[PDB]
Amino acid sequence: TKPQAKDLTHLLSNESKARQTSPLKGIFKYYKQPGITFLGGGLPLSDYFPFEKVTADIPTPSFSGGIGAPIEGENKTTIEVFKKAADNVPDQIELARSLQYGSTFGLPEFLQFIKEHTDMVHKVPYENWDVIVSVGNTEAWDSTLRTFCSKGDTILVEEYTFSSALESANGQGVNTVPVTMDEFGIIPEKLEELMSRWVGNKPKFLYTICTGQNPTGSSLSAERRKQIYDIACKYDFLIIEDEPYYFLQMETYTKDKAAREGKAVHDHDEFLKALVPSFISLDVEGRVVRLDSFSKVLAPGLRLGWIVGQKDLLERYVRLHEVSVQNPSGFSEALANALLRKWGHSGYLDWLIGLRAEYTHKRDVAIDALDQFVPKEVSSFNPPVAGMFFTVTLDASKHPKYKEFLEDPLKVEAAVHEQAIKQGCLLAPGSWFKAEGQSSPPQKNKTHIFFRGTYAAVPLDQLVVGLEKFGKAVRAEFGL
Amino acid sequence: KPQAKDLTHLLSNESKARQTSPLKGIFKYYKQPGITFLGGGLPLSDYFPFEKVTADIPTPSFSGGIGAPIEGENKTTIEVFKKAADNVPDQIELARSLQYGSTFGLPEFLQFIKEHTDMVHKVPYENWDVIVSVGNTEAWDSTLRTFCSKGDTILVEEYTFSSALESANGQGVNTVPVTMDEFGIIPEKLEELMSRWVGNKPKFLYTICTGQNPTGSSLSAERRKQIYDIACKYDFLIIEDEPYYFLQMETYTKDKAAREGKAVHDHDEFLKALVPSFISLDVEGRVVRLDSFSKVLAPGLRLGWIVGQKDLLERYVRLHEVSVQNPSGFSEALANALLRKWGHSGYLDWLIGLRAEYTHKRDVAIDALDQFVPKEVSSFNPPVAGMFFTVTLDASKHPKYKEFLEDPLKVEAAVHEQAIKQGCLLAPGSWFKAEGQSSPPQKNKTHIFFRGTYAAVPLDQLVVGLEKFGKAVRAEFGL
Ligand SMILES: Cc1ncc(COP(=O)(O)O)c(CN[C@@H](Cc2ccccc2)C(=O)O)c1O
Ligand SMILES: Cc1ncc(COP(=O)(O)O)c(CN[C@@H](Cc2ccccc2)C(=O)O)c1O
Ligand SMILES: [Cl-]
Ligand SMILES: [Cl-]
Ligand SMILES: [Cl-]
Ligand SMILES: [Cl-]
Repeated sequence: TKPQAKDLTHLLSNESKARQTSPLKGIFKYYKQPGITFLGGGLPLSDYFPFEKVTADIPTPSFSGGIGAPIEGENKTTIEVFKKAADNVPDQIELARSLQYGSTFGLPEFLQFIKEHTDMVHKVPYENWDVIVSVGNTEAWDSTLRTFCSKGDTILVEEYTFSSALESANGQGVNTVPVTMDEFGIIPEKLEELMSRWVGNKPKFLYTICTGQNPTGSSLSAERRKQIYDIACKYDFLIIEDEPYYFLQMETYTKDKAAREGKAVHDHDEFLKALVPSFISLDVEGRVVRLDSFSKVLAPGLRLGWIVGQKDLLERYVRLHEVSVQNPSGFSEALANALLRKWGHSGYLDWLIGLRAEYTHKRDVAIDALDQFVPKEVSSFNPPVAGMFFTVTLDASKHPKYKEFLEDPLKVEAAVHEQAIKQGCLLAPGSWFKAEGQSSPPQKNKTHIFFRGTYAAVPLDQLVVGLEKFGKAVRAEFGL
Repeated sequence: KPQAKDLTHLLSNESKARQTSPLKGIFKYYKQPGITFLGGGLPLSDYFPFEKVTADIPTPSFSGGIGAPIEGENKTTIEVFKKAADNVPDQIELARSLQYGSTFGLPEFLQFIKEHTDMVHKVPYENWDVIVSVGNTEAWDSTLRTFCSKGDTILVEEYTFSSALESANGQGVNTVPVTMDEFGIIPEKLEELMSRWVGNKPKFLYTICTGQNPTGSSLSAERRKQIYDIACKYDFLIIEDEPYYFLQMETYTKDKAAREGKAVHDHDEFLKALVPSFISLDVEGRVVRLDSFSKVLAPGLRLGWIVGQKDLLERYVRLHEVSVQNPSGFSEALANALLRKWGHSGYLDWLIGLRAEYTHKRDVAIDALDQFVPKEVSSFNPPVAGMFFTVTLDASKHPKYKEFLEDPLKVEAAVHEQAIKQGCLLAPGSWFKAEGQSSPPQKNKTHIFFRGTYAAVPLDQLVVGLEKFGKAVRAEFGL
């Protein structure tokens, strides 16, 4: 048995602490009892639900054909969720129950699978941890800001990060103070330094996309995670790890093409050992909240994820969920439960190992094309170890119009972006992801630009075409 | 038809400041031939592990009743394949329904639901639209976030839905109660409250106007007209939270033999019988309607929609993009398939079946209140819509009224405890009371009630429960 998490209820917003259960909780205990005719509720009867069953056709472990193989023949199984429990295989969420209102924590069969998944991978190192359902990391992030932040509070964000996360914070009047990165992500020394001289109320938390970081394609090393966790403990702020790309971890990139087949993980044990430690895995104090999603693993349209953290903080999310999103789609949760239990933990691991193999190959093709096509006199690139994104860094100070552009790297970025489009390829300008913010009160007191690309969006031949056109655009702009 | 009023001045400063993604600057290139688009984050439909989803649904015109077993001639299989080429027309193929998409909603679903909205409500200004929600719970949270800043005031029914007040409380939005009688908001007292209003006007009125939770009241056409006039006069919005709209029923009669003759049979009779919505009256575009499938299909869809003027709906979409993102593509693709397989004609058949089922449940409940509750100390308004009935009691006739210091809440508590002892549980009316004051505040009762539902238990158990409730009132009042 592990220690208890620290009491962090002092990091909740005043508004989150004041949230209450329904005044009709005070009759729920009679909802079970026979002898009592319960007329005090509002539940419709499952008798009219016009869904006798739902089915899906899904692929079959171990996905020996690759996870993208046609779903047919031996690679097709039909899962069925009937309305009535008696008509179902074991451990299903029958539609009479999954299509009824229920507990906002989530349906028990789904929570059990996703909790086992979480513990097998992350070995959460305090006793009083839990999982609750979300309708994806988008909602879970909105709900995080509502649970831990009042208007005028500060959070720390990666100095280049996800535009939607900043928009969500902006909408709630929460200041996003940027944390300095290098090509490998957050620099722990500058985060420590920032905190050591912090003026005014401390930030409530750090928001990190620590695996396959959007837009940098960086992943924090186990060593940087340890140091950042120590800073969160020393200055007493939470870490919110928004981790939709956790299972897009890949084999380390090598230029030696011949070495690549040999590098693949060979079984479930090698796979689990290869995964970078999560902040939850490090979280002896219970100050980590993890946002997990099926979006990049199964499909975005599930609108289903979960949140990992200490019981007493997750309870405040459940109160908010009751009067905001209520619960995920019963169809998504019943079908996800059916797929995961049909595959089993073994099959889901096979799926995640297939996902690793496919992304590893996409990344090798992307970075081989960067190495080949992009002029090195004015460019650099960090091969990603995780995620769907790659970046190309350019020394804007080498652009032959840099003086004529008033030494403004963003005018070089705009020129390269326009030239790329003229050459027939589009990447996302890095400056579009820049986070800006000041604490209240504010704290006291660059020639390189980059572009974000994805290797997950298009067929791999069109990827190579694209990046050749991007190399040309950089050669045209820099006169090479 | 005319343009709606410009009501952008009623948006919260926070809502007005919301922006689109900086990555809209490149979406136009996303389709274009000749551009290799690497600027996005869309994972690949090739890997979505769902080749097909199907559902077994009942078959119009639901002649055996909407709860008839879904088997034989009363079983249709709808199928949504991953690939468009594999589907019947007008489906949302899983390659698209399980992909990120417009937060407005998937086009085939929006088209059906907009057709339905106009067919029933005949929206009387040009620039109206519909957007998707994940139910009226979310749409209400989003309404507060779109039209209210902390310390703003909204008007609510004196007795209303606990989750709606909890949502407003979490946002620091004051809920000022509007006086009701057994038929709902009393317009004359709302006009008076507004005529005397000091300080910033309330942003809107929140009304569960059909099958009101918990009163079981439904505003008459006449009251809706009077309330609409007040909303236009003082320039506030009306938010009609209307999950129970299609639980409208035939008017109650004691005369069992009269019931079948006055029941709607036909589509034309059905559309004529429905109470006008506030959107049907909304010549100015100051109404937002929260619509849901929860009480019509099933709560677990987590799918509804919002009706209102385009420029206000665009602000809900900005919010939705960074809050719920979109409904489940399974929910949206399956609802689109069911609704299009039934068609508008089958959907009306379904809503006419729902009307008949609820009409009968209400008839059984009200016949049992009439039979078993002592008339000496009680009254009841038979609902014309919704899932709730109420029993009103004169607490001042309780033999312990003096012993209770003339506190009706002590009579309520005693009747509640006695009901539980006799084996029947209803919800005390006082639990639904709304309290609030504006900033600054506006300048400066013997009846109690209980909420029951006739929609939760089999009708034989309902009559069991109400006879026990009758015994409980008889014991407490000494009759
Ligand atoms: C950092 C980060 N957090 C969350 C998500 C989305 O998670 P979900 O809600 O699906 O569980 C992402 C994914 N980024 C996508 C999302 C998107 C939004 C609108 C249109 C297309 C795609 C992106 O924009 O790159 C994420 O990066
Ligand atoms: C006035 C009102 N508005 C919304 C809803 C729910 O709409 P949805 O989000 O399903 O579209 C209701 C219905 N109320 C239920 C909700 C519930 C909460 C907790 C546990 C069970 C059910 C009720 O309790 O009565 C509504 O009345
Ligand atoms: Cl890295
Ligand atoms: Cl930059
Ligand atoms: Cl009424
Ligand atoms: Cl009362």
